[PDB]
Amino acid sequence: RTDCYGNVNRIDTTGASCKTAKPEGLSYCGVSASKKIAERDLQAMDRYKTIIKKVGEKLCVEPAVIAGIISRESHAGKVLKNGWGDRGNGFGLMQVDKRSHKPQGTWNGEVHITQGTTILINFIKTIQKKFPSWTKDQQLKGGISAYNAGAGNVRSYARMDIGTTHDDYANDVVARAQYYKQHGY
Ligand SMILES: CC(=O)N[C@@H]1[C@@H](O)[C@H](O[C@@H]2O[C@H](CO)[C@@H](O[C@@H]3O[C@H](CO)[C@@H](O)[C@H](O)[C@H]3NC(C)=O)[C@H](O)[C@H]2NC(C)=O)[C@@H](CO)O[C@H]1O
Repeated sequence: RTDCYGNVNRIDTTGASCKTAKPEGLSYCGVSASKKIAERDLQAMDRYKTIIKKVGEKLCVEPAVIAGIISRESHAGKVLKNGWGDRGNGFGLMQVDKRSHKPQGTWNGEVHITQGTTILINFIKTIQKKFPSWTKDQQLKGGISAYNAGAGNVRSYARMDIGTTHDDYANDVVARAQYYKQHGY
């Protein structure tokens, strides 16, 4: 149903780096920070809950992972202008990069969420093949990290996030996702 690629609750995470936390206005970093940020985005996220859940269910991926990606990428739309990110390259709640993929659908609809989730799954699969001695949950983590920096950037479990934005991509997303999971996603 939603567990084909792993369980976010089983992933170890160090959460948000200070590089992510601070700019968000917090004085502390880590797991708790990730969760506070996620909490600040819950109300806006809730506008898309049904759709997020629908896509998760359809593609067999945890909706909480989608929500965590959305929170990190666009704060659930809050920081977008007609769906575009600040540099004009990313489009939608999930910020599909126009330079690498032609964006499909409206910025906050099911088509877009599907496209973004598809890209994530493809990265999960790449990682599965690349590191077949890892546990599924570990592969999920790797996949999320690749979403940001590409699969080539994942060369190990321990340092996968070095090189992603703020050097904490997946660790942050996973922590955000753990919060969502607790809120019915
Ligand atoms: C400057 C900033 O950090 N910009 C970010 C974007 O890079 C990022 O989008 C993702 O970028 C990576 C690296 O371009 C894309 O990887 C490519 O993915 C395809 C498979 O989808 C693979 O064929 C390519 O070889 C691979 N390229 C490389 C260099 O490895 C990836 O597709 C992008 N993900 C999305 C969803 O478009 C966005 C999103 O996290 O964040 C910006 O910060």
